[PDB]
Amino acid sequence: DYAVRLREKQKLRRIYGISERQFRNLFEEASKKKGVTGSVFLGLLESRLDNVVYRLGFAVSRRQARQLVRHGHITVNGRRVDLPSYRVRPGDEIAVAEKSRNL
Amino acid sequence: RIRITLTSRNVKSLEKVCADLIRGAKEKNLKVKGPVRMPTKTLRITTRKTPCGEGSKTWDRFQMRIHKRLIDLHSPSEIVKQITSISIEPGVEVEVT
Amino acid sequence: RRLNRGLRRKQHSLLKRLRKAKKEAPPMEKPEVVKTHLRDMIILPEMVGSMVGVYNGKTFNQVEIKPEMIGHYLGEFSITYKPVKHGR
Amino acid sequence: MNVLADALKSINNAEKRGKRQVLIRPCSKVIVRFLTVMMKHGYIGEFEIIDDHRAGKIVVNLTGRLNKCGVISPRFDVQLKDLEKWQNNLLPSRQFGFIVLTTSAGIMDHEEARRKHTGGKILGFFF
Amino acid sequence: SLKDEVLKIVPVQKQTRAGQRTRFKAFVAIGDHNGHVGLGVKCSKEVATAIRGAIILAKLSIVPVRGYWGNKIGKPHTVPCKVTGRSGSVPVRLIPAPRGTGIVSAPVPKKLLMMAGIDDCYTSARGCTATLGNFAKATFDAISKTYS
Amino acid sequence: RILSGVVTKMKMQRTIVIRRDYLHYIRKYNRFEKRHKNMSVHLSPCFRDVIGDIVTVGECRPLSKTVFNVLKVTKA
Amino acid sequence: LRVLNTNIDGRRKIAFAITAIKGVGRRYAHVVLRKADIDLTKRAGELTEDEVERVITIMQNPRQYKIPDWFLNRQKDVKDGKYSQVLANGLDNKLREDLERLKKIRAHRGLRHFWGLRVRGQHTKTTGRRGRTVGVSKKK
Amino acid sequence: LYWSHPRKFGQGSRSCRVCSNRHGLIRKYGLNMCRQCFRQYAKDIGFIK
Amino acid sequence: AVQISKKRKFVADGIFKAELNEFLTRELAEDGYSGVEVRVTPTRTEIIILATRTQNVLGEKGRRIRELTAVVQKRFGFPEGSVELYAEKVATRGLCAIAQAESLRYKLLGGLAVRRACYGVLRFIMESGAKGCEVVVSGKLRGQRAKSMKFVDGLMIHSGDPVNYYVDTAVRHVLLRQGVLGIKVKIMLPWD
Repeated sequence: DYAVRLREKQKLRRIYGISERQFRNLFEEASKKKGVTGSVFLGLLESRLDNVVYRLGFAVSRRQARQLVRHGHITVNGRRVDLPSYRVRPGDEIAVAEKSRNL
Repeated sequence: RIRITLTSRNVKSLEKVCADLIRGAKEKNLKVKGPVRMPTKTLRITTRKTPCGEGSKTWDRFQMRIHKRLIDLHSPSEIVKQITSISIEPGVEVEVT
Repeated sequence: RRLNRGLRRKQHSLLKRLRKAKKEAPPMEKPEVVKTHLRDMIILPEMVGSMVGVYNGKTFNQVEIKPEMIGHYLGEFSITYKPVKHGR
Repeated sequence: MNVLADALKSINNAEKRGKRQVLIRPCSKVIVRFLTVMMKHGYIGEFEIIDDHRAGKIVVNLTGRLNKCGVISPRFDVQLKDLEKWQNNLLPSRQFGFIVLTTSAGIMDHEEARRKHTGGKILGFFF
Repeated sequence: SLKDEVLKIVPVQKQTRAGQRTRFKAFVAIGDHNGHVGLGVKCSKEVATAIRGAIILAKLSIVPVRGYWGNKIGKPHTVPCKVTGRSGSVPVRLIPAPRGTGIVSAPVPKKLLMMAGIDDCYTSARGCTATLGNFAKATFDAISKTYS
Repeated sequence: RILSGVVTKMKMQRTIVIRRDYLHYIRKYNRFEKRHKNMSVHLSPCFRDVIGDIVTVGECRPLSKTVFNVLKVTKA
Repeated sequence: LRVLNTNIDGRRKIAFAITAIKGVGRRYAHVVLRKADIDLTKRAGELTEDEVERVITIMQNPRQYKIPDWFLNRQKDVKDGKYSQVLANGLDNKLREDLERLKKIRAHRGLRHFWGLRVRGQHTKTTGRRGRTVGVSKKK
Repeated sequence: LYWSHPRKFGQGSRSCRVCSNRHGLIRKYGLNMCRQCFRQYAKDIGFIK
Repeated sequence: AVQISKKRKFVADGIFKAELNEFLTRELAEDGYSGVEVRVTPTRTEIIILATRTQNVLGEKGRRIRELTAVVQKRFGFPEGSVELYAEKVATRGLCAIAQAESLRYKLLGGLAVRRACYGVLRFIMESGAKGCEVVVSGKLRGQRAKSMKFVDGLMIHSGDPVNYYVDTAVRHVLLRQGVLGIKVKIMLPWD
């Protein structure tokens, strides 16, 4: 049963390509908040900047998305953000760097 | 005046064969002496199982019952014609004198 | 060697013949050479003084039998195998 | 044993056996009050006081409604807010059963006490 | 259809003057995960034969567990109430729990509970004997007692 | 402040024993526990108004080294 | 009666008594009596002085030790003679003296005689077998 | 001749064919090392008990 | 062996039949050697080897069978005995113990699960007729500590008691790195 639970964690985590430490802390946060933890946890992971960039199609894969954000290719509401961990909130506009647009 | 000595390991093979030898010969000439059973010799053979042998006690034991039959024929070559023509059992060895 | 019991001597022509040779005359005359096959025989004092010829595989060799030699088996004086000793 | 505990034990068992009725010998006012609560709750049918010219007797009509019931000892006092802890210990099944508590207002179910904002002492449980 | 989980298989021996005679025991749980569960324990000279016999035996005994139904109490991945059953020296305690809890129990009650289709419960083995066989019987006995 | 206690000893300048009674703090425990202390209340100057009476003691400028003054008897 | 050496048979049938002489045994005993014309059945004491003479004369003069026997072959049967005794003195002294003489001293021939191994000097590897046979090799 | 045990002469000491011991040579077998070698592998060369 | 007796040379024919069997048992083993019948006349032997795998006997385009007859003639009939030869196939090897042992042996040589190999083989010989069957592998199964695996179906255990049950018997050896495994196989045919 443990193996089952363990693998499931590993799977969900590996998709996001997030470390155990960060993965765990997010989990704890999701668990703290009101609302079903399972959904909320997914919501927070989905809120990662790198993920959103990935979701937008700016990047082919999540890893590539991470690199893009790291390189400063991505912007949030104008100011550029380098943190793949950055938490996008509703209403934020996530665009490609003007400079980077001709990459 | 020909004596037929039929011998065989298997009784049935002989009974069959000897019977033919009588019936055929019955026509060509005399009636024949009539198949006679004759006593059966029993052979006990102990032979080394392996060719090395040489006293090696590997000699397995085998016994062969050898059955016999007389049905002596006393009469002419036509009778002989009947024999050469038809043959059957391989189980039986025929001795014609 | 291994004596066993009764150091054997082939009666053969040899033992019987030997005593008779001594008896043949008063202790004196002995037949010159007595060819024998009995390589196996054990030398006995009677034999001493005589000259039995022993067979190699090949031939018969004259062996004067002495009192010192008594006990040695006949033959043993007659070597079968030729050693290979040649010039250099 | 104490009268209330005794009454609750008998009812519990007779209920278990499947008996239609039970007679509870000591018939204290407290017992009757306790019974009324169980009745309102649908745990038991009709019951009546029989005058023996002694303690009295209670004839209780068993419904087959009760899974189990008993006295809670000691009768712990409870605040208006304090009930939840007790429901966990006394009612093994969530969403089932009631706690019968005695308040200055009178004997009643915990649920009524709570609506009332009254604390009290816990007499028994039924589920 | 039914899924079969192999709870455990043991080698079990029996000493005799002649020598030890081994046989095999297998515990098998079979369940729909729709509230249908079956436990079977069958022994045989051969392991496979035992396991097969076990599954067949399990299907033979099924208990209705849990369900989502309208205008009634739903029992969504959990059990209607808390119960404790003592079989032999072994007690077993089952308590209902909210979603997300998972099945917290040792093996034995877990395997039974999972095949039961129960997703969230808090359990506790207790009493004198840890004995899995006795514990399993107790869990089964407990599951039976439950009513909605 | 104001205290209530029992007059333990009439013989001498008077004294009152103030007692506190409390239920044990943790439940499953109902030990009724008593605690007490003695204050030398000047029972009174010479009224000798107050053994066995349960009086109230009030804080006062010091009447005596030991003492609080006896405010009034709750009950004999 | 002292028929031979310091030999004295007695109180028994003569044919049996004659056996007592180291030189003679029933084969010889029967012969001497037959040639003697004396009834064997007669007890030695019973014998007649004349008979004692005839017997004594033939036994003494006609016998001694004869040609030595070869190893047992188809020939004369063997007379027993486990240990030395007095026969016609010639037998005992002659055979014993010769074999003993060499034998008494260290002489190899003497040893061979003790051993019963060939005296001639033949190998004992091969023939000269008359005696114990060959043993078997043991597991190595 | 061959049958005659004595040999006027023989060219080569030979050795047995199988192994090579010089003594125990038999012209027939060629097992010079020994007759023993021949005896062991009776099967090897057609010969009868 | 069917032949008319002969008081004079029973010795010769019986040794000869035995001598022929000797080669046939060794040289033809990987074939399913299931029986060698022999018949005789004056200076002519029939000999038929029954085999599951005829082609193994014959050889490619019938080369080996030719070797057999010639080599066999050397054993006896120095003057033209002109011993014949034949090869009939045995219908269904599942019935032949000898073959069955080989099947199991082969698998274990390969490294198959012995337990499985036993069960399947006991199944197949049972599947094609047979009153009963049994297989026993010994040696060190799976290269673990030594034991013997069983498996049986139908009459077998009981059938051993009846004499003239006519149970086909076979054995195969098995070369492994680990060591040999004997395989024995019993097939219960009708009592007759």
